[PDB]
Amino acid sequence: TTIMAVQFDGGVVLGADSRTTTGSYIANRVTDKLTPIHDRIFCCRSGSAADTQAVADAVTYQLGFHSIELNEPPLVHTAASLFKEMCYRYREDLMAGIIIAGWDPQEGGQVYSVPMGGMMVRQSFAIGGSGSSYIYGYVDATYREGMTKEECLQFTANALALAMERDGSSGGVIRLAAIAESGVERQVLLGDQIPKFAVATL
Amino acid sequence: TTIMAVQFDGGVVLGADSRTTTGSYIANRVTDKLTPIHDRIFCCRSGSAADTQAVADAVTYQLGFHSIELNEPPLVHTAASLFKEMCYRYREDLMAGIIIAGWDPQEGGQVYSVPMGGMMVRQSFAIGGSGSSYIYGYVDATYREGMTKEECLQFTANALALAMERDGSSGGVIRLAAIAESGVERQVLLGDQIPKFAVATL
Amino acid sequence: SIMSYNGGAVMAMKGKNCVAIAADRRFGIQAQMVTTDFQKIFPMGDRLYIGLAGLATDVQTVAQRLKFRLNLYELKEGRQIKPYTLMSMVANLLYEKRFGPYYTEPVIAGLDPKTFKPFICSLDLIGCPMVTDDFVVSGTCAEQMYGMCESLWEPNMDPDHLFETISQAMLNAVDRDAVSGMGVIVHIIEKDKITTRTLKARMD
Amino acid sequence: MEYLIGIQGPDYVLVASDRVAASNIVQMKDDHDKMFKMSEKILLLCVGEAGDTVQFAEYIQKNVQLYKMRNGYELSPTAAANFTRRNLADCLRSRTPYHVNLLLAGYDEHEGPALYYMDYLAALAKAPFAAHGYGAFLTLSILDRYYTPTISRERAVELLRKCLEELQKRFILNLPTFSVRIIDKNGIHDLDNISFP
Amino acid sequence: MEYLIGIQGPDYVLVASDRVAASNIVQMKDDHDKMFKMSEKILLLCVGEAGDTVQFAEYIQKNVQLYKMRNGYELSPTAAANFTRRNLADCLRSRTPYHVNLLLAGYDEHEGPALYYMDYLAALAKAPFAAHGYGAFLTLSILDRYYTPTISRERAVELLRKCLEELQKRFILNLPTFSVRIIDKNGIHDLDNISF
Amino acid sequence: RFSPYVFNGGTILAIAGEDFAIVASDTRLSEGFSIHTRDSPKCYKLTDKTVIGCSGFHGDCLTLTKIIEARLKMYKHSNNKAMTTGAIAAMLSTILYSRRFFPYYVYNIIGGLDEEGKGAVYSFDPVGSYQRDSFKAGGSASAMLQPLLDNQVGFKNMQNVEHVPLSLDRAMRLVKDVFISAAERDVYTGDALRICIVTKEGIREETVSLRKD
Amino acid sequence: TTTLAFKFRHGVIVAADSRATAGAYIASQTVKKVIEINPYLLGTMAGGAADCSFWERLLARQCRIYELRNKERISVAAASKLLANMVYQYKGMGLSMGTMICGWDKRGPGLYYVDSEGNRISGATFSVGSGSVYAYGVMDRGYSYDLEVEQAYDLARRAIYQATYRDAYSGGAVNLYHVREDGWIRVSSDNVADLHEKYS
Amino acid sequence: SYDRAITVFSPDGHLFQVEYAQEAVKKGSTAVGVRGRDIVVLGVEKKSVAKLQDERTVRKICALDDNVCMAFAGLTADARIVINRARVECQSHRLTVEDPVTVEYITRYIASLKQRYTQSNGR
Amino acid sequence: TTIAGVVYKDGIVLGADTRATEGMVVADKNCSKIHFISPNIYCCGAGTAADTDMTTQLISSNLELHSLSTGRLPRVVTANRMLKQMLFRYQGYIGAALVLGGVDVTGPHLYSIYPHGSTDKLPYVTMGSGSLAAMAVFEDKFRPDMEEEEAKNLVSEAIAAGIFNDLGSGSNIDLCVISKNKLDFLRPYTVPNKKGTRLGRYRCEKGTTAVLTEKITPLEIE
Amino acid sequence: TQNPMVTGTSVLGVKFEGGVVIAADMLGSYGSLARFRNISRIMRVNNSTMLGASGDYADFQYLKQVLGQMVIDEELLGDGHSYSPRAIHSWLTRAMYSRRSKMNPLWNTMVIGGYADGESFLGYVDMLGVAYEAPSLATGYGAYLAQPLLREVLEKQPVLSQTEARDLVERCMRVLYYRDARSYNRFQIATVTEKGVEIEGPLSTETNWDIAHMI
Repeated sequence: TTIMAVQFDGGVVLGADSRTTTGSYIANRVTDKLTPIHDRIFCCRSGSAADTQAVADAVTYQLGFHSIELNEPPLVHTAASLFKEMCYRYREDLMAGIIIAGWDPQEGGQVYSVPMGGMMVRQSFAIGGSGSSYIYGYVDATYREGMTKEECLQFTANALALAMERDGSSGGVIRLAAIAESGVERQVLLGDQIPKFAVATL
Repeated sequence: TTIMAVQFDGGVVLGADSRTTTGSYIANRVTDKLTPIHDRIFCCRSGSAADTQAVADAVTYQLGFHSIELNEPPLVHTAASLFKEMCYRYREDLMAGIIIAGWDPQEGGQVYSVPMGGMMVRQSFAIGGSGSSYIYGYVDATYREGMTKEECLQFTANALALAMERDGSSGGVIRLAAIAESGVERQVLLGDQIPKFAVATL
Repeated sequence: SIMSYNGGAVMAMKGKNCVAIAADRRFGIQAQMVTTDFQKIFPMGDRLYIGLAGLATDVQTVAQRLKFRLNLYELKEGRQIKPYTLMSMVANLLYEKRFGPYYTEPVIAGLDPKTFKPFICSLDLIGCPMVTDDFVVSGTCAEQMYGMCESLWEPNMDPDHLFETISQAMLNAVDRDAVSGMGVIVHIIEKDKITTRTLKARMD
Repeated sequence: MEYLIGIQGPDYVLVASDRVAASNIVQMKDDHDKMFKMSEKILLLCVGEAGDTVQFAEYIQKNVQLYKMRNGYELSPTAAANFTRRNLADCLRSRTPYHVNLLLAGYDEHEGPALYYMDYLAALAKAPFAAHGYGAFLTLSILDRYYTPTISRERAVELLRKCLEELQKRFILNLPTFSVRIIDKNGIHDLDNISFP
Repeated sequence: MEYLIGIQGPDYVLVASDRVAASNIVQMKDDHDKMFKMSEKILLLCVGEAGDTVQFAEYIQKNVQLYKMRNGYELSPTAAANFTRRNLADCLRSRTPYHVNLLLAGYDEHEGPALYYMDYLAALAKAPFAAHGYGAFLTLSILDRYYTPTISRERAVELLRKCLEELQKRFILNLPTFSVRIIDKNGIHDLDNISF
Repeated sequence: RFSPYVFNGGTILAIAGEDFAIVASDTRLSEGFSIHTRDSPKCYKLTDKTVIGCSGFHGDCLTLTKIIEARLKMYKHSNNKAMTTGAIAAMLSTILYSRRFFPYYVYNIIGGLDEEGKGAVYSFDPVGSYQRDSFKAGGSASAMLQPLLDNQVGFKNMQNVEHVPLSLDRAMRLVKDVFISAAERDVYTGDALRICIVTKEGIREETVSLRKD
Repeated sequence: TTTLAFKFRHGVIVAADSRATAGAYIASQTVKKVIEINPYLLGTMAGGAADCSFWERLLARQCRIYELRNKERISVAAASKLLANMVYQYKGMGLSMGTMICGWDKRGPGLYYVDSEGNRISGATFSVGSGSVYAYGVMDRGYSYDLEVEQAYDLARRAIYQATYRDAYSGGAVNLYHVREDGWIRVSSDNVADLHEKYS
Repeated sequence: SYDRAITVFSPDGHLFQVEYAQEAVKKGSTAVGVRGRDIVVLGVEKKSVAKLQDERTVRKICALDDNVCMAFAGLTADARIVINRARVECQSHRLTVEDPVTVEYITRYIASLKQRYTQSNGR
Repeated sequence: TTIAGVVYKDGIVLGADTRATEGMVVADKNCSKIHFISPNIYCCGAGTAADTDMTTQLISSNLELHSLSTGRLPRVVTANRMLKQMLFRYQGYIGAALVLGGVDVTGPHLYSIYPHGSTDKLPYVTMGSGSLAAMAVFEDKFRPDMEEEEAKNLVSEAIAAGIFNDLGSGSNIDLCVISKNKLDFLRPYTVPNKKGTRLGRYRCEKGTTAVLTEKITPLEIE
Repeated sequence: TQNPMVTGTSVLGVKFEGGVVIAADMLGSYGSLARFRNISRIMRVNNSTMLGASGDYADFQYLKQVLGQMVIDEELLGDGHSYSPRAIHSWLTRAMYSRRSKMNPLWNTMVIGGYADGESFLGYVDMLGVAYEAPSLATGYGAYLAQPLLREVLEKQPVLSQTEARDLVERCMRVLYYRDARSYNRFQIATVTEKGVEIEGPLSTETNWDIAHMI
């Protein structure tokens, strides 16, 4: 899997592939790894599907209860902290890599990265999963400060396409989401819509 | 290690990092991985240094004897085939990833990739070593047909720099060689000469 | 396997208004027979029987625990257990130990308390119930006795024909395995009577 | 490594065991008693891993004697066999399995003589004759050869002597002396030790 | 494990061995003889892994008798001991090691009685008395207690009987009968088996 | 990591008669839980009077069949006579024991008319122990097949039944029925059944369908 | 398997079951474990049947070559040693073999027990097999050197029978062979079922 | 190795090297053997008594084994070689067969050795 | 085992084989691998058979309680969540691969549940040893908004492909159609293979088998 | 190759009237990395034969050079005899079995397809040396995925046209691209026929992905 988030001014763009695998068999080619933890907080899920689904539902439950009792929209840092506490306390028994991204009025668009082992880092762009390895260079070169929302969407699409073509575990369609004060705009890129890059073609 | 080579019209550009690691300690920070096998034929060496050096000297011995007997400049296909025969016959014993490149009168610039296990495939560009993983995306995105020698040198430098930044096993200086009908043009990028890309700010 | 340690064979068959349940008699530790009188078929009712093959210790233990549960059931509810209900009880008992399983492969054979419709089933190590209309088998020699049943069995058999079929099948099957044999006992259950016969078999 | 043998008869059960307790190679004891009287007319013979034998035997002995004191009548041999089998089987699943191989011999006024056999896995079997240990492999054929359900007790001690002198002839370990005793309606009777010098 | 014992004396060496052979839990043979007559005035007592004992012993036997045939005189006990030690040590690191524990006894006109000891690793040691097998542990201390370098041969036989009685009492395995042979200047002299 | 063996399945059976022999087998080849092909006969005509059936690792089966064919040609060239069934069996035992320390994982049955004209069936362990028998079943469903063969052909555990001599038609029906049952309750067996009848006239092939899984 | 052999005044008896098993499955109940090496000495099988058959057949051809060259039949001791030396080459390579080489020679009746481990031993009574432990006791009780030929037949037959009764992996029919100075004779082949009828 | 046919057939079908070796035997010191019912005797002619020779070293009657003996004529060194080879064969035969060697057997071994040299290459 | 499911225009169709294999011998035929959870929710099971049976029964009982209390038909998401949470708690040690299918107020829902607690909502799913062949059939011929007969034909074709190609599967085919209006549980919908006729009768006549002893105990019918 | 390094995924083949067709994706994968994405895993051994490979690509290249030299030697002899598809399949079976027997297996799983003497050959070889002929063949995960479709179609209709076979293999390749992780979009189709072996260039699967708007 490849999961990728990037922070633009006033929001975030999240992106992920649709492929989940058991060995070399693609059990689901249309999986949705971008889940709503809250109305404006999402998590990109990478690692064991069962572990990630369980932890995502638990954090959704806790953050909803916290949000209602505080009578305030929850904070992305709060969601990331809950994810960290769970993943760290169960680091031995858990195999999950999460990118927590969302928008809150206090701190704007935020992206947080929870790798395996239970640590929290805030990052301007974060990539995770098996396929992020192949696109570290592309994101390092391509990333520029102060990208627009559409520019970040194209950037995420291109990176995920590269990782998808170069990684067997990654594949399918690209699922993209843009979270901001206005709301979540979710889109799926399929077939020709997915960015394509030339082959050597001797 | 990160090695790469790219073919341009009338020649090749070769590139490599300059770090050899034993465990997590850099035994040589200025090693030369672009060994010469003939006046116009070079090998980029990745994997075990002992194995790569041994097969390189064996192959330049055989290729030199072959060239003096035939009284014509050797073919890069011949060099790649010799490397391939050695690596395949001793695939279990030696682990070595080699990118063989050079110039011939008849075929011009050629690049061949001899990964571990001794398959041989010609390639418009090749990357190898531990760091090649992290720059597959960059080379897939940025490669273009008809690149000049200077453009290929810049591409090689940028890719090797990204890989050196993101990979522990690759670091140091970038060693760059351009092989053409005229001859070898070895150059080294030290310090600020190495291309740099901004780290994420936060 | 641990199941092969003691060795056993149990069979049940369905005729017309009758059932037959048959099992070997050997008790031996990996190769050395100790006794030719082991009880592997136990009565769980007037015309309901259970047959256990596997480890001798777990055979006796699950038989005793099931009789505990069944006696409390019969006293509390004032009726005889239906065969399907005994199947479900045995499955619950075995699945209770899904980890660290009782090493047995039970077989239930009996007639319905009122309809007298015949019922045969088998359960796995961890209580997977399988109900069949022709035959069920368990033990080390499942392969041999499966083939022999698949050939010999015919639907709507008479009691005498059922006895002949089950006897031939058990004898010929236990002849071709090392760890089971030393005689075989056949119980025939009909609505009006129980007939138990011990066959003549090779003592090898 | 330890030998138990039991022969049932019309009105008796004969039991014998080797008298050796041993370290690695040294035979620390020449007169070890592996027979425990649970009650007046029942004996428990036990062999197995060291410690487990004496612990389990003593536990069953004290439970049976508690039954005697509480209820005023002795347990039946069959009931004692089922009880010790239950205790052994429960421990098998647990982290403290008693690795013990037992032979229970008894006489009941109603049900007559009985010999019971159980292995470390806690299977139980009534038998006419039985044996435990590596020597059992040698000596069972003697019993299977010369045994009769109507064997008299003099014939039984003779048969046992044949079985044991076969161990003397062929078994690798040295089991020089054996203890012998009979249970009957009168009760447990000690017999002269069958000693092969 | 089979038992070998040797007791050297002023003008003799006494050697004894258990007579059993065993497969798993059963003694297949009660009269198995573990003494090999390598020449008129030497014996080689051999215990160890099955097959290796007889094969190695017969090799040493043929070589010693060939030496006698070709030269016209017999090897001395010391030379025979060093020869078998050489052959055993040579095969220790080879593909076919002989797991064999030896006790070699002999007499020489010049050098008198000699008893030699070899381990499966092929370390050679002359000894006044020695034993092999698990029973050696039990019986050596009795030899240490009651041995004297000037022991007479009758007293030596009595000491041997003491050691074997200790084996009967304590050693778990059954070694009912023991061969006894004595080597002196006259030659190898067979003696009645000590038995229980 | 690399395992030189895989169990490709298959069942082989053979029956012998006073003037005939039968060799029969399934035609399913399957690795793991997947069928490779539904028409792979396990039975091969070594000569006019003999058939061999092989089951187990199919690579070993092919190699051993080729070896026996070559050795039969060699014997004919050297001795100017075709090999008898017993000679074939002894040679096969020798061949199998040749690789004692890296065994062929194949179960072989030799079925043919003997020199006297009687039917003869020889059954082989993988390591080359061979035994003449009136009937034998080998392969995955051997345990299923052999009890009914012992009862019907051998009249074992039956009293007050006359021991009729076996006939070609009765043996044929028994073969078809036992293979139907083994197809019913063995996963490896069932694609089809090839029956090869060896008699004085020669080999004759009969193919009957069996249950596709 | 259970095999049995002993020497008495009128020669050597050899007895064996007929069961061959693969795990629990009884592959054959009619194997001829006693191998007729040659007209004058014969062997038994225990352990690996293929190993025993192959190596004893090789011994047979070597014995015949020795007979042709030396114009005298090989002694039982010499043949046992040939077998032992043959198997010792392959020591540690997985050979499982148990054999009792039985015959006459200038010495007298001769019985030798050869093993894959390497032991070769002469004895009045031997039994090798899974049921040998059970067979040994009844054989030891019955055996005497002064024994009638019929008495020895009875002892061997009942010994193999009781061993089959106790041991799981031994069964079938009790083949019996009697070695006499002229050569071996196949005295009987009784099924253990009819023997169960007889003895009980 | 020196692979050459020292011995070959001649016209009239005679092996000249073998005949010449028999001539060499004829030159050697006499030996005589007489079989007897409870005894067998061997005698040999001292070629000359140097008066300084040690009698022990020059003996031509040698024991191949305890049960068998030999005497020879011809080249003494060749005699010594065959004697040693026969002795080792005696011991190996005893090892393999657990019985003493018979005279026919050891004679056949020596004969086979000599015949091999008459037909082998370079000997 | 092959179990498979598809969502058609107005409901779900579920399908499974009817073979139970212990090792490589067919322990049972006509086994039922389509289970009852609720009137509107049925579930196929694969993996460890006892685990499938017991977990389906437990969730059936819990949903019976839930539906009784709430007074409205149970939702499919509730079944999915109960199943996945139990399976996740047990960490795959209970071995069950489940195809969960039911219709509820929201609509038709098909869920695929793995042993470790993963779940996936899909239009079509397959599980068991024959999942790959069944998925090949589905990937080839599935189309959206199929009719009920078309969906039944597709599921039958997929389970048949699993039957013939895969060894572990093979017996009659079962189908189950859940719609908003009705349920049709179809024990054998198709019988692709049948046992052949036994040419020779081996029926043993009376007296063929010897008996050492006999005891007839009369039962007091009353 | 005790350990495969660069591997190729499923090869498929189906016999049709007047020839055979085989297809394979142009990919070599190094431990879930699509490292080499333009490689040909189909060989043209002679006019009447094709060979396609899965598994270690290095071993496939070795067998390419060996078998190419063999056919070249036959052409040098020029005696009017040429190797048949059955003959090449037999030789390959021998080679793979021998290398397995020496425990240095060639890791490949092969499909040999040819048309000679008015007859179509389609044969399989595995690294262990298992070999067989069938109307349709598939390797790797193709055995699990594509072979059901091929078997259903062939069982319904034993004999197929070239157009039907090409549509069928393309359909199966789309299924493989959907459900196989180690697969790649680009593939080549090779058909042996009376004319000869013709290998087409890279071809595309033409996927749907309409399921995404569900869920």
